[PDB]
Amino acid sequence: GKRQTEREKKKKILAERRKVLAIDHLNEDQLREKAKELWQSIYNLEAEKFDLQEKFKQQKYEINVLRNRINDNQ
Amino acid sequence: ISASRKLQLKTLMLQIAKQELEREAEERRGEKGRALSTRCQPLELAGLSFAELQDLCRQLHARVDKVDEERYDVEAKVTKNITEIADLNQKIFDLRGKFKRPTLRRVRISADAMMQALLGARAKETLDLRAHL
Amino acid sequence: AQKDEEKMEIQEIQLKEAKHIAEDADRKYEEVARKLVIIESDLERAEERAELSEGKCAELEEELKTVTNNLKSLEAQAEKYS
Amino acid sequence: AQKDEEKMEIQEIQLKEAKHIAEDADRKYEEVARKLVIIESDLERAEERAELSEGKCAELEEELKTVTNNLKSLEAQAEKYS
Amino acid sequence: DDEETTALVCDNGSGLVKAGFAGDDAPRAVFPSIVGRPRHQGVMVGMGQKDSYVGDEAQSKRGILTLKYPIEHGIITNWDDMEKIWHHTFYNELRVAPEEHPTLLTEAPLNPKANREKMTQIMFETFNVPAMYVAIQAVLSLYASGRTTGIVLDSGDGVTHNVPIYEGYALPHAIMRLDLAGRDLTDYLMKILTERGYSFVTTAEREIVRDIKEKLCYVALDFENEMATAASSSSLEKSYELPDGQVITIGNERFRCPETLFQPSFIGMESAGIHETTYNSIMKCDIDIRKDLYANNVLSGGTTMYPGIADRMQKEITALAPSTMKIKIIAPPERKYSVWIGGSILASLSTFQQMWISKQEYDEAGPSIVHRKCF
Amino acid sequence: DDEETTALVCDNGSGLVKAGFAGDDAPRAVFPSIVGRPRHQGVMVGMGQKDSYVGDEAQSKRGILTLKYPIEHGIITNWDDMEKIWHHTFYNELRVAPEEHPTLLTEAPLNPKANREKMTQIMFETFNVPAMYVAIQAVLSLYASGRTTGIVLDSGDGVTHNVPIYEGYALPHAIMRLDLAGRDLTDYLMKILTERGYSFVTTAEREIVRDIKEKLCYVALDFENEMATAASSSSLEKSYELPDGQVITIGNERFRCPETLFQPSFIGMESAGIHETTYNSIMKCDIDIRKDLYANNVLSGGTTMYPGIADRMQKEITALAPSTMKIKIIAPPERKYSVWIGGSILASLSTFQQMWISKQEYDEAGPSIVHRKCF
Amino acid sequence: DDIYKAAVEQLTEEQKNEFKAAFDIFVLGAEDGCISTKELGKVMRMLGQNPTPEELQEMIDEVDEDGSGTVDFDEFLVMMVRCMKDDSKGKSEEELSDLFRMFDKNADGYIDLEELKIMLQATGETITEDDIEELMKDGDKNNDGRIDYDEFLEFMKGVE
Ligand SMILES: Nc1ncnc2c1ncn2[C@@H]1O[C@H](COP(=O)(O)OP(=O)(O)O)[C@@H](O)[C@H]1O
Ligand SMILES: Nc1ncnc2c1ncn2[C@@H]1O[C@H](COP(=O)(O)OP(=O)(O)O)[C@@H](O)[C@H]1O
Ligand SMILES: [Mg+2]
Ligand SMILES: [Mg+2]
Repeated sequence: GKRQTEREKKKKILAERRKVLAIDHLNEDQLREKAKELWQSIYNLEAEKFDLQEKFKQQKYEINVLRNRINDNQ
Repeated sequence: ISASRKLQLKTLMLQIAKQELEREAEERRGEKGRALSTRCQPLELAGLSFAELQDLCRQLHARVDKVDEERYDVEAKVTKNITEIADLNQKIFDLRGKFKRPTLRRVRISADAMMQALLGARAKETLDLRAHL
Repeated sequence: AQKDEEKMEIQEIQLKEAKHIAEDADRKYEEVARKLVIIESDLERAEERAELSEGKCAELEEELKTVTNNLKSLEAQAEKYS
Repeated sequence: AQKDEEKMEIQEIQLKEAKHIAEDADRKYEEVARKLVIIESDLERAEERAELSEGKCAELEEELKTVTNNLKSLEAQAEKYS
Repeated sequence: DDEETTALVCDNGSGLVKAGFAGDDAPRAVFPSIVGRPRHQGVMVGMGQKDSYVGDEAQSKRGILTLKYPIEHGIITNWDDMEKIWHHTFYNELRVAPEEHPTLLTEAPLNPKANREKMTQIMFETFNVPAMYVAIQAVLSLYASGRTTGIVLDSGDGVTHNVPIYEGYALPHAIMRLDLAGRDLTDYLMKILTERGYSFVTTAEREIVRDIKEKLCYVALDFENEMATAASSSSLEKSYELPDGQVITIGNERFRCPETLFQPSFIGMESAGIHETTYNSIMKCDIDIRKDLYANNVLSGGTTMYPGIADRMQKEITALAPSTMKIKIIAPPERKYSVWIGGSILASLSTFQQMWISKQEYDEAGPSIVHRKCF
Repeated sequence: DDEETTALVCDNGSGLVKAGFAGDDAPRAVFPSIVGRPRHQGVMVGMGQKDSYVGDEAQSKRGILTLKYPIEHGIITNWDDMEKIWHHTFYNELRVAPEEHPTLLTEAPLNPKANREKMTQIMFETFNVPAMYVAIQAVLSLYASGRTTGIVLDSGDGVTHNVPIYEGYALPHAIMRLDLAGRDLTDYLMKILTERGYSFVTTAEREIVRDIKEKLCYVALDFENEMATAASSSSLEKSYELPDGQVITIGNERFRCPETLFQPSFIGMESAGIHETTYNSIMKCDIDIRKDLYANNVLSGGTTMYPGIADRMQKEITALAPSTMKIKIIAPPERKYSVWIGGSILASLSTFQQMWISKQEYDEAGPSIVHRKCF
Repeated sequence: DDIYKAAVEQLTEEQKNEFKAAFDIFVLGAEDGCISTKELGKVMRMLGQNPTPEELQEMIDEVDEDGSGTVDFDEFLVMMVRCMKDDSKGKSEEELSDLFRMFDKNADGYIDLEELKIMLQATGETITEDDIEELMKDGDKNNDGRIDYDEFLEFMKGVE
């Protein structure tokens, strides 16, 4: 049944293997740089998510096309 | 029917399609920027001391964890459906174009004008006979 | 004169090859003619029979609809009987 | 030597005629091959659609049989309960 | 449709996965639950050969696969394959992402806890559904009949269980679960076919024997008379064409395969047939609700589709039961999908809308939430 | 063409070596694979007499040579001569140095390992190719037909083998290799010609008998009727002019020579004909892919070019097979070069571009690399 | 309209070699450069080019209606360069698919005639007899009442 790999991967990426960050223990310049780096990471993550959404729309178009072709020919 | 409409038609269709594609790309980029601003607002650069910056960074790190789990979910999803896209594209090729894949070929280009070996054989025989004397 | 005779022999062999080409072309062409005709006849017959089957299938659809309705009626009667 | 030159030129024109006949046969061959490929593809499609129709007819026939028999039994039972 | 949110009524089953949106009449996609890896080597390059064909795709390439069911007897023995089956069901047969749809799985009675807990953990972590609920496969079949009482015999393909219910109050001490089902009948048919010369061994040929069983076998009204008749005349021998020709003729194997249901001693099982475990399940109930259970005996599940079973079972129970009670056997024509129709009805109810196991509840109590109040 | 690098699709065969660059329609150079040393003394001085004429040059001086094929039955029995043939093929018939071109040899099924290992060792050490790959001669013939299933009967000149394939998954347990082929038919024809008075003995006259077989022989649709007709009328006697005059008349030797294919008892072989080894090869396959193999029977190889074989074989298989299945025999007009066309197609694929046995890999594991993953 | 004829006006030696070959086969010098369309098609089959008879029959049905068989040079060379396959890969399949799904607004697995007509009218091209019913005639192969991406390719395969 052997689903421990999938759950382990998702959970570890969620909690352990994520970019674990301690942010409130740095100097003024260091804290500013860390905040800017995290802000860049957040904005790039949201950009990546939007790109994945656009790819999801493209996949929906492709799935509809494939279903239509199959129904027409079968 | 006129054989003149095809070239101009395909050029104009290509140009209109390219204009539509760049319009869609710019629309996607602008809507991406607007949505990104909505999900995470921009920061300020005036009047912040160390403590308020620290609090802002704590809120930003909580948002970092939130967007990290969101991105991990959507990234696993996109990986699985990109694999699905590849699998189904290969399936469609195996279904419809499985016979057209070996059909696209470059043949009938050699033997049509390759009858000049007999001349070489005749020249060789004549050379041997002439070399005899 | 000897050079001319050599030329003649070359022309002879080339004529031989040409007639050989002619014969093989004719043979293959007749073969493909046979295959063409057989394929065409069989295609015609297959299309005909398939359409026949399609018609029979539609008739079966209608029959099944009739039977379904009548079964609904009998079921209602039986349950009220119960 | 003069006679041989005569025969040489005659065989020469004959060889040119031979080459032209060869090219004509070649074109005919390509053409007939094209035709045969097309018709065979049509044969494939015709056979496959025939098979689909036949299978569907079979399935509908069986379902009709089953439902009809059930309806008949329930009709007998309706009389019984009368 | 439009706004709003519809529920996914999946029904894992064992042998056929039936799924579809809540509120319809029939499941949208029904396909065998088999996952078969290829077993030969493979020489063509670039053919696009996958590593595992699941669902109905592996019933067409079964000539070079080794099909293996991921659900043995109700319980799930191979979790990776079951996850693959669920992923296929959601994404390719329904094409609806699970992030936006509640799910209603079904589970046999008296199953191991770990199976149910792992099922809910998968549904909440991998597919990440909003809320899922697990229901006993017999209560749904009772929903579909439009009754509220009755004792339902749900003889699936994995396991046959017999849950009596009265006035909506289930009787937990009277559930009789028996592990003889369609799969054992397929194996027994494959074993008695060898008495004529036909040998089916490969896991792919089990599907052919299953088709033979579905299309030809029937339940005899009286066993000894049929055995005597088939041994003298030849009016029973029905022929069947294999997937390659060489028609076969089935003699008295026709009614001997499904007879195992009423005499489990044929396959060496000790227990009593489905005709006597129903009577025992009734007799464990209280003395005042036995008449209603006698009158509302319900059949469900695929294996109860044999032609002539609703009469044999009634004759047997009438023999066992007291002479005064009336014995009636409800056998709706939509028997196979009865559980799923009931599931759709249950998911479409307004009163049921607050029984789902919401995700925040799972986050607070872990997978063991399913055994709690949200059953 | 230009930059880039094209592959050499060589095909050793046994009787005709066919070679050419990948991506074309027909092999560039086709010539018999014979190496013949002179046998007489030789008195003219300075005539420039070589010590061994190979390829098509020894089919013109065959009057004073002793031609000997270096490949007996698929296997290679004389490695020096085979090396000479390869050297000629690369340098004089194609004029491309092998240092800058991948090669794709072909090999019959079920051949000795040492033959294949020696072949790869030669190609990597003597000719020093960049990378070479060895492929089974039947999969290519299946490529050329544009199919992906089907059972291919590749009756070459050395050995006749019958490889069934389904959905790209070859069935290694159903390959039936039989050693009757064109060469044995040539010997049998040369042996039955002696019944009219014509005696061919010299190894040079075997070529004349081969030409007679190619130009005159045909496969009879029904053997006994033809034997009866040829013994009464004289409508079959076709004449043929030897390389020196003295025309000969072939009577019922016309259809008796290629009949050996369907009755290998004529040349004393025990096994069954090519009409029954195909049916046996099918029956070893699984029960669910027999219909597809019946419908997609493919013919290839030179010896299957006899006029009227695609009908005799279909009649025989239809007699053997069950009456319901449809028997279809694919006989493309480009039968002789089918293997090489398939080889060109396979070498032109992008997916195949990483399957070559790169030279560094051979340096690390020795010649035994061919049996490993890079098959 | 402009591609083949413009290329003729800037003719290259690459094709001019075959042009002069066909010239010396046809024109003996000091002639009208006739090259009759029947003879044009016959020799196009003869002269080792691609001998596709469809273009030859189109040329016969198109020109030499004057009754003399004379063929002008411009259209002769246009049809000579059109007998070959003259296209650049028909753009990219992924590119054109994205372009057409941007053209496709219904998104029901196909595309209807209205969007295709809107795109054609947005191209802004002149109208001739090859319009109105030629598109309907060519696209209605299986007559599904629609023109999908596959049908859009079937109409004018090789879209440059
Ligand atoms: N028409 C039929 N006649 C006889 N047996 C059937 C028929 N249809 C299905 N079966 C048997 O029932 C099984 C399917 O049962 P099903 O109700 O799908 O099980 P599950 O409860 O797992 O869904 C099949 O394996 C088959 O053996
Ligand atoms: N047109 C033909 N008719 C009959 N037999 C032929 C014909 N052409 C070739 N053969 C036989 O086939 C043999 C050539 O087979 P081939 O396919 O070249 O073998 P390989 O597989 O070694 O290449 C020749 O020896 C000849 O006996
Ligand atoms: Mg069930
Ligand atoms: Mg071969």
